[PDB]
Amino acid sequence: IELRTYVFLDSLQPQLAAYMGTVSRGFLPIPGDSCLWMEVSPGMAVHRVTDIALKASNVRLGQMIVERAFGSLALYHKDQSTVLHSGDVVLDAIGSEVRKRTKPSTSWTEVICAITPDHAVLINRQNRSGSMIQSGMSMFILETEPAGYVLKAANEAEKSANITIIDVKAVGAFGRLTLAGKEGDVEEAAAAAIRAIDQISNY
Amino acid sequence: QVEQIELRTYVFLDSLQPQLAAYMGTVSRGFLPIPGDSCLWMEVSPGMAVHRVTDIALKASNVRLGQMIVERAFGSLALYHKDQSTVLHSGDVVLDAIGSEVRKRTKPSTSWTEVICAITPDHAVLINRQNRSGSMIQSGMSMFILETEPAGYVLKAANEAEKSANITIIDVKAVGAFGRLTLAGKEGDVEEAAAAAIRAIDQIS
Amino acid sequence: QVEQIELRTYVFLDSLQPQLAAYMGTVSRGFLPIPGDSCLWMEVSPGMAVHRVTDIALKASNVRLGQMIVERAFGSLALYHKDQSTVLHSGDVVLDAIGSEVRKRTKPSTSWTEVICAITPDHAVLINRQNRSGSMIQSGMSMFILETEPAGYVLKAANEAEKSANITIIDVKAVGAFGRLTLAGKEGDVEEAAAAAIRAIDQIS
Amino acid sequence: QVEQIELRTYVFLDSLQPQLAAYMGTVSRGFLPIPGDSCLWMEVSPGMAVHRVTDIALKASNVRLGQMIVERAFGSLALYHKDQSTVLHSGDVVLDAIGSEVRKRTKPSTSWTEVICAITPDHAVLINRQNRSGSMIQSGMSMFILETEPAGYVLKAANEAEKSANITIIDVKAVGAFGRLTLAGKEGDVEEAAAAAIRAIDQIS
Amino acid sequence: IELRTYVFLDSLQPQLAAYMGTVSRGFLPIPGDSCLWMEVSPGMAVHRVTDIALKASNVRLGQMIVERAFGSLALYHKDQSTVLHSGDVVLDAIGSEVRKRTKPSTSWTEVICAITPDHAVLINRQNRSGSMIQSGMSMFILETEPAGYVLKAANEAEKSANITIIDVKAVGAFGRLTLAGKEGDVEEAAAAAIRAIDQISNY
Amino acid sequence: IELRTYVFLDSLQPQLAAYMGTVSRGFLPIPGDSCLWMEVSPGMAVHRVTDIALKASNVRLGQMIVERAFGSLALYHKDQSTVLHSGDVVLDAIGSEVRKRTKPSTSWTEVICAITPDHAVLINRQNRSGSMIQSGMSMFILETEPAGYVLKAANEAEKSANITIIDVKAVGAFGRLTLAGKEGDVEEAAAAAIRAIDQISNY
Repeated sequence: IELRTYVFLDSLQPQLAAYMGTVSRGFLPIPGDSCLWMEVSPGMAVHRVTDIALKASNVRLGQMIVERAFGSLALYHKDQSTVLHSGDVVLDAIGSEVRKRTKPSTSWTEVICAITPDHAVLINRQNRSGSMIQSGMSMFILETEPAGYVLKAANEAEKSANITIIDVKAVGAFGRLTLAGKEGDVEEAAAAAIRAIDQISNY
Repeated sequence: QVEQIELRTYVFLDSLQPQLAAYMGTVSRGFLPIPGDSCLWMEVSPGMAVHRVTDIALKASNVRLGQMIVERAFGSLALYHKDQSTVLHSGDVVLDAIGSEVRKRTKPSTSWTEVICAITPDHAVLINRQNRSGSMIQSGMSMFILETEPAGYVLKAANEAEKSANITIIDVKAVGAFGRLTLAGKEGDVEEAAAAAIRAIDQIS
Repeated sequence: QVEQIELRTYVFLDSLQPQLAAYMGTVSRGFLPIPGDSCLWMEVSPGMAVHRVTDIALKASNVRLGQMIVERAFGSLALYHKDQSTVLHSGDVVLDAIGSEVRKRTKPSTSWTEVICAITPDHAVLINRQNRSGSMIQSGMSMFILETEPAGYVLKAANEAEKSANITIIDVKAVGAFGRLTLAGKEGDVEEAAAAAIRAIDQIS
Repeated sequence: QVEQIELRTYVFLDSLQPQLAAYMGTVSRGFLPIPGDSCLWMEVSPGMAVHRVTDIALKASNVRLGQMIVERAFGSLALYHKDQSTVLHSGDVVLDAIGSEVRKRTKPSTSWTEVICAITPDHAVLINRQNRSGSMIQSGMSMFILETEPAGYVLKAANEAEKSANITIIDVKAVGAFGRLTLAGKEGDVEEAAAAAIRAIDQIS
Repeated sequence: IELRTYVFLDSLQPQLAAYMGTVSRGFLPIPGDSCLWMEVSPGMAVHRVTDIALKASNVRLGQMIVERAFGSLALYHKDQSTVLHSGDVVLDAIGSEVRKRTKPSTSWTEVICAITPDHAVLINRQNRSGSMIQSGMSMFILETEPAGYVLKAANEAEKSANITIIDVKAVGAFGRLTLAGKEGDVEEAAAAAIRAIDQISNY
Repeated sequence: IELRTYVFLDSLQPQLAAYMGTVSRGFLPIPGDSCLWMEVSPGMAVHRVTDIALKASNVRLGQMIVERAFGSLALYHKDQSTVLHSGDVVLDAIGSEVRKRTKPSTSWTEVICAITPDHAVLINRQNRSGSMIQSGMSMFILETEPAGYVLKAANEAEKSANITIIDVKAVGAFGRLTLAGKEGDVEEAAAAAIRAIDQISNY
């Protein structure tokens, strides 16, 4: 069982936790809670991995995707120590470490300004779990592989600017991140999302 | 016949605010509105008697059918257009046909209104997983709620409240037994949006 | 007990027409009907008292449970079978058990009926995005609508109207507070299907 | 104001049984319960007046908001916690705020109750395709049903019935006009779970 | 940004516009309106492409699919000129033309007659946005790559016969088209759908 | 048209038929009925295959998946003869036989015991059409290719033990099977599911 992804979030920002509070089909997150995202292979082995992590401590399970190529899942708990413990118990159980993860890589990233009404409606109707985007409101879009690392980009984005979380897809082969706001805030938050990706790209 | 067609709601909006415009475009089944467009909501009973009210409003104007839906018992629609005179003209014709006027409407009966300060984390994430088509709500954030009946009247309070303060539209359900309007933001910011919503319903009685 | 079991609807169809057969198979949760099959719709209250009515109809016949569902307040079912005598036999047994007969049913109260000629383009596409399980409607096309109560009675008008003219079944919702029946086609073709639907409900009073 | 807030349901469960615990976690929109956790269901009207009842229960205790939802007309919630005293403490505070007590609740009016032995194959598979969030039902299997009002009271009968016998929870819908509770198992096993459910509702009158 | 698909429809036939009026998660079509379908790569670049097209003229946005392999979208407007202008502004913005599109190709096509009741129900229940098919009613099925060109086949089909639009999948790597009616109308409409595909296959 | 999968079930066990009674978007199964699952290629050819099978006898159609890689479908009828006849009429129509099917192969299989509450909720909420799993309840998970053969494993599992059917995914490139119960019943049913797979692996 190899480690394809591994991303720890010190503290879920307000809008970040609120978003994953919507999508999560299990235990719900809260602002301040630590989070642990992990993809592995085979994907069916994520059931065994879910058992171990929950057996290790008081961590809770929020998400659990199970494909054949790989399986993802997220853990929540206010205390960073509790979540990090279960995380290191899973790796020490599958002969793996944090750096054995697959290095992230950006494939697309841009800032479209003054979005039109029509564009905003399709952004708001097609599988959106974030907030509403308005016309005249810029937007930052990002794609990454492995997909999990998009969460790291979203947490630093809000932590470093006043923008609006519109959507955060972290499940699958690739990921997606949509933000919005005045061009100033969106460009300062966009450069912060990519900077967060460059940190993992240097391990 | 055309006399048994009750007129639950009849609200007009001179100009759709940004948030309420993008929200309507998200939850509507008709043609999406463009921010600043005039609107004309209308609810009636029997539920599917809105088919004649729609046919008349469209035949008699250049307005687009922004919304049409037949609730369990009732049925509502919404007409959009940039020209105010165009929207209102549609309403004039439909009123002449069914034999009615503006003041023959079911006046807004506010069934609930309050403001909860510092919404707990649990309370917040719960509202987010509530078939939410608007924006998210956050913990520590103050919230304002306004239930009414008919449901189509909270559309007016949602608009004039947004004009008054830069709040966050969580959900504006104007179709159903009751119309529920939920906002959010900072305590002071929400107390201003709330007052604006009170007069919206109170200036119709 | 078995006496408090109201009998909202009790309609029988000698033979399911093509369009109404494929439509029922699309929206039903039971075994799909084959065109030409006999049907027996039954609505009751309390909502989930239909469990005993179903158990009896199946135990006492070779009929298949084509539909069973418990609406918010009410609950309906549908029995299918090629043999007419088989379907009717099920109904005979269930009536003996609950202590009732054919004429102890809630007679159809038509709450709305009309025909709109040349449906505008906006009005048409709107009806298409209305949780539509039937066929599409087109602009310029004429439409006929028939709301009633109980809802299970528009199933009879939908069938006999289809027999009368080659129209287009948009939606036949027989479950709910009200039963809504929507057709379409050419003006003259729809005026014939409409008349047939009027007598379907009027020959039950 | 706080006086117009009707108290439809007010049930407490000392300990959530296995099946009813995993089921609640499946259909709830809040924080999932852990088997053995105390619960406190509460329904009110107007529908979205549950926002103040929730805010108070959470502010005044360490309980998690297991559920919150605004039905068409009503609105319910559920508080979970391992400590019984913690859950009950939340209820004490909310009662003091709205000006009410335990015995000012809308007593359970059982609208339907029965037991169907040897459920036919058609009847079974039909219940399975009924927006089912619980376990499956099988043919030949005996079933027990219990509809009531308010709907939030079948949560008590579902728990004490599960304690009495090792049955199968099909569906426990506590939100809506009516509360429907469906079980299953062997004839004798179900007749014991049924009796336990009768006293659950009858010891509240 | 390469052009994978490009298909302009002179005038949406009655049943065609009615179908895309249902599926579209944005602005709705109308009989007579012109339509412009376009797939490109990367798929995330379709957001930038949506911005440009809507900025070019009074065209409206009806659909917008966004994958990683490629991104699709549809534009509507009564006037053919308005839609064609925005279309040529997008290509001149991404260094591309109409003929640089990927040539269509059929992988499957047949006419099954006298469909059975059971078959019709699964056709009507499994993700159908068209009209109902009846038993005793023939059926034409078609598959194409790129997927977008299936719209060109559907528009000519109804324009050349009296059949029934049952479904039209144009999003993804491949497309699908289901028709129905008396064998005569379905075979005359089927040969017209394939003929429309052969026109693009000769560019 | 090649045969990718072929699996005949003598008699749908109680919980098996009850499960496929939920998922099937067509005619519904019943305990005792025989079932016939078949995947082929191209997937669009499954429409032609559906027509033939239903034309051959009184068999009914319950499922019909139609991809491009391959198309699946299931047939139901109390009498084993009726279902087997239509099955052999389809193969004799596409120049194929039972043994020309693709041999099954296991990629994953384990028994996790004493599942935790959090794990059970995500198992119960994420696309489950079976029954509820409880905490303290073991679980058997299996994956197979071709996907169709998972049904053969589920039928023998219940037929050979007292467990709980939680989910049975048989559509797609691969399949999945989730069971639960006391470790004793789950391990005796797990060894029976794999044994059923080994029978087809020896043809």
